[PDB]
Amino acid sequence: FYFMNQLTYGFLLMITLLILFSQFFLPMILRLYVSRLFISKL
Amino acid sequence: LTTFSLYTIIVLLVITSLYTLTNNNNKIIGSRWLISQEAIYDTIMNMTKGQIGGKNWGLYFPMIFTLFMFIFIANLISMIPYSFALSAHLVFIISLSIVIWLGNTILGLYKHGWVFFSLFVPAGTPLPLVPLLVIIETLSYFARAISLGLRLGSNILAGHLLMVILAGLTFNFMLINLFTLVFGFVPLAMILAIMMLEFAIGIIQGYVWAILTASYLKDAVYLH
Amino acid sequence: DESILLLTFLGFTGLVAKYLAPAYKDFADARMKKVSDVLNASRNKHVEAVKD
Amino acid sequence: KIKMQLLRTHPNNIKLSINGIGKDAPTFQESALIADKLLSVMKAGTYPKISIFYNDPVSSLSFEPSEKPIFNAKTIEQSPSFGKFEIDTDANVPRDLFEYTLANQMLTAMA
Amino acid sequence: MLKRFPTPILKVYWPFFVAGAAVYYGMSKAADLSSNT
Amino acid sequence: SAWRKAGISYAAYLNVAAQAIRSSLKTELQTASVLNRSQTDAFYTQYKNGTAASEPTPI
Amino acid sequence: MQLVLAAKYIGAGISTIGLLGAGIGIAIVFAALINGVSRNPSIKDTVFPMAILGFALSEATGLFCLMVSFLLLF
Amino acid sequence: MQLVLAAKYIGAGISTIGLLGAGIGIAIVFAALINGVSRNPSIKDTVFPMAILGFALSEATGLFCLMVSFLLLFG
Amino acid sequence: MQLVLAAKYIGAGISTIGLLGAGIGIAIVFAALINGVSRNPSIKDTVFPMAILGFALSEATGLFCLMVSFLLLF
Amino acid sequence: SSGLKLQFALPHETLYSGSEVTQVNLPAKSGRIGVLANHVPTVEQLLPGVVEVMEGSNSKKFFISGGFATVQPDSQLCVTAIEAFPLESFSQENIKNLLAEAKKNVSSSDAREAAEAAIQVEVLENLQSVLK
Amino acid sequence: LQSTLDNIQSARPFDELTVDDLTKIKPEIDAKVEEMVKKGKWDVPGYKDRFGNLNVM
Repeated sequence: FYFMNQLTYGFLLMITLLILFSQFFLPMILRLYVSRLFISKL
Repeated sequence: LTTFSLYTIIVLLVITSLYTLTNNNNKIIGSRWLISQEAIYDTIMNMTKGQIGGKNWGLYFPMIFTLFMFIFIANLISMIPYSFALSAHLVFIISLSIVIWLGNTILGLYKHGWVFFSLFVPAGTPLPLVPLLVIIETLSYFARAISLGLRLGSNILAGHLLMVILAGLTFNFMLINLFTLVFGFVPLAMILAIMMLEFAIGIIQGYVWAILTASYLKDAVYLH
Repeated sequence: DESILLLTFLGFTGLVAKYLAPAYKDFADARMKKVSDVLNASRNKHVEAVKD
Repeated sequence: KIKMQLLRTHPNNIKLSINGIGKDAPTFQESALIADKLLSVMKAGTYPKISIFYNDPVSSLSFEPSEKPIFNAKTIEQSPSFGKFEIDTDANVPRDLFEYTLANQMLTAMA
Repeated sequence: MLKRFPTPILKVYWPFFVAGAAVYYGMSKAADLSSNT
Repeated sequence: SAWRKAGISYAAYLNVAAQAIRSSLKTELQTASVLNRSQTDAFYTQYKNGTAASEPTPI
Repeated sequence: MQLVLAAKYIGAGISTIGLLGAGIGIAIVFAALINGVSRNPSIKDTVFPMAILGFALSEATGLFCLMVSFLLLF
Repeated sequence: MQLVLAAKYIGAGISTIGLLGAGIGIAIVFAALINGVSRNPSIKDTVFPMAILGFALSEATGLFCLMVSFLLLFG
Repeated sequence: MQLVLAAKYIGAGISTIGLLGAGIGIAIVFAALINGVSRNPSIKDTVFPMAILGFALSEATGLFCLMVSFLLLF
Repeated sequence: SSGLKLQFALPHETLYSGSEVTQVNLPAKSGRIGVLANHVPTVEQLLPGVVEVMEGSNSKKFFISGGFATVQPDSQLCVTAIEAFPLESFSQENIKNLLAEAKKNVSSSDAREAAEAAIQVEVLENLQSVLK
Repeated sequence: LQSTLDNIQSARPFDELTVDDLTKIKPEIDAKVEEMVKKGKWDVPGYKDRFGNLNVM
């Protein structure tokens, strides 16, 4: 019955997580990497 | 309203609960709740660098992360007993796999056009079996598609249902005569080991998903 | 019925709080002390590079 | 000459003395034959540690007495860098490589 | 909160969204053809 | 065949191989250098703990 | 009609031993893993996930067969 | 209904030798264990926990066999 | 009901041949035991307890199998 | 690197020393092994047989009286043996058979002589492959 | 340089500095991070030597 329900809300969360992780949650850690290496290299 | 859509809400709330409240005020030192996603970042980084090996390899490094974490989180939620099946809907997971495989095909066909079907001749062969290796590659070309989802959720359909039925076994173990209370501990430790294996069928199955689609992205972007 | 599974989960979390959390404590502490050590040592090193 | 040195000061230690060497530059036959005589009558395989003392010409007007150790075959499996090399378990390769090491090290010592 | 970075999601990840739309429309055909069971 | 069990050690095994290849030499090119390689004149005297002696045997 | 549920139950019976391929399979991987670390102790991290990775490849295939039992069980 | 539990009992009979890979499986792991301590004497403290890893969730698969043979017997 | 005890009996028949794998397995254990002690005389009764340990709780599977055969008689 | 560094060594004269090479073929206890550019680090005792050295040029064929092949982990293969051999000149059946029957006669003597006699029997019957 | 030494002695909050303050003291930080995401070189070179990869594999 609820293939549309599970599928549509899952795809909406898929688009949400892709754009979300990409814009926020990966480069917020990459800033930690670049900051640590920029302190260590000076 | 859907309890499964509520489960997706719980997924997004825990994903907020992995970085935001984790980060003690944007500190360099990288505290104990942040070491988790630090190690996850590095074990996906060192994975897909050496997997696809592209000069432009990190461009698909986001998606392999977000295809991992959804499967990594949705197989740490139904581990709690009083829950409903999240990842055990094979329709949804195999639908996701079909989306992934078809996106791989569209990506490679836009990159290569006609020569994307150069994958069907992998290695040198004599003449009379050149198309045969094509055929059961084409027969394996959508077998690449269908099995990948049909693995994992069917694991999870074998996962939690297992912890259903054996619970009923221990429910049908302890309503016969009182001598069932003596040395009736080893089914409890057996279902304990079942949950031990169930964390494996969450975590390592998610990493299996990630590593196989890493190989699939390498084959789809670069021709052999 | 399903309370047996939560009982197994309570025993498992008792084993986790017995066994895993001090090991992850030692692991995170070792990584933390190593990062703080190298991060402080680079600063003291280029302090002495200024002093040179 | 080193026999008449060490027999004068320690006649209890010396158990074998090779004589008849320095008439030519020695070949592999003599050194290999002495390598067989060490493992036929002296039983060097029981010995944990073996050292060869040779005379090392650093240059023409300089010289050197030098120690050169001989690792026995039991030690080779105890080597931290040993399992990198694929060796057989079914061919006794340390049990022969030890004798070959003794052969060429004593040949380098003589020549 | 979290510093927003404009990371390329549309000029990189179009075909998987395209395939998601295609599977949604094929699922429309399926759940209009196989919901009379 | 069981020379490791019955006969020679491995260096001596290849030494007997060396004398066999030098014995099956071409008699045109069996030079004086190869015959120098097979000139065994070393003598061994197994001294004892009391600085005793055996006779010098040609190895 | 009185047979089809009994037939599904014997079908759950015959569909069981396919986890035998699991029972052999993961075995040799750990066997190889011991031979992975016996002759080379300082490479074990290299193979410590890479063995167990294949574990989840084989285990799940064993965990194929009996869930095909279970939906044949129901 | 005179036949269904009988067929369940024979189904539990044929669902019994699926733990065949139990009786081989864990055993041959120990085989390499006896190899691994043989050709490497100072590795035992290394190998036996990992090996008992390769014990436990290698034999529990065989447990699956008899729990099928326990449930189709009873439930 | 005259059929079901006969089915129990032939079920006890088919639930018996699982000792195949235990008999092969403990044999492979002793096989690697002899092959590991012949290449290592110095370490024999350090390993032999762990060998008989793996022997014992490898044969416990076939023990479980024939007691399942006994209760399927019952 | 591509190719291989070969270091062939004899107690009187080392023939090759750091030469770049493509293929070597050499007799070990596990059988006749060919080694190419990279290889597993491996120590192979060398039964007396034939070693063939193929380069960018052709393959030179040697009879060899035994020794050790050793693959240094930077893919540098060294061979440490005793005797060299030309194309075919150094061996003749008149010296082989007439001595070989005497060696088989020595193989029925006392033990130390008979063992070395049997070794020389095996080496001459290996030289029969060079007779080819 | 004496003033830099005196500033260096009293202003090292080395276990509690915020990376937002590092972005505030260097827009080179955000410039390299943003260019690194735009090119996609998610590998940070020169990092693994002094700072461990720390992962499971």
